Amino acid sequence: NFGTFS
Amino acid sequence: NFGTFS
Amino acid sequence: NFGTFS
Amino acid sequence: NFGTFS
Amino acid sequence: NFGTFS
Amino acid sequence: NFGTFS
Amino acid sequence: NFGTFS
Amino acid sequence: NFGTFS
Amino acid sequence: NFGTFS
Amino acid sequence: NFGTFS
Repeated sequence: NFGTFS
Repeated sequence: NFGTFS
Repeated sequence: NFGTFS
Repeated sequence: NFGTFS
Repeated sequence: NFGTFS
Repeated sequence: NFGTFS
Repeated sequence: NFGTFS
Repeated sequence: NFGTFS
Repeated sequence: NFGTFS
Repeated sequence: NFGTFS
């Protein structure tokens, strides 16, 4: 995927 | 993926 | 803010 | 705000 | 803010 | 991936 | 801020 | 990957 | 800030 | 990888 921002 | 920002 | 992931 | 994921 | 991941 | 900012 | 990863 | 900023 | 990884 | 900034 592209990714995750948390 | 691209990655993760936390 | 917290910020920005791009 | 919290922010922006793009 | 916290910052920016690009 | 590209990586991780924490 | 905390900073920037690019 | 590129790496990790913590 | 903390700083910058590029 | 490129590496790690902590």
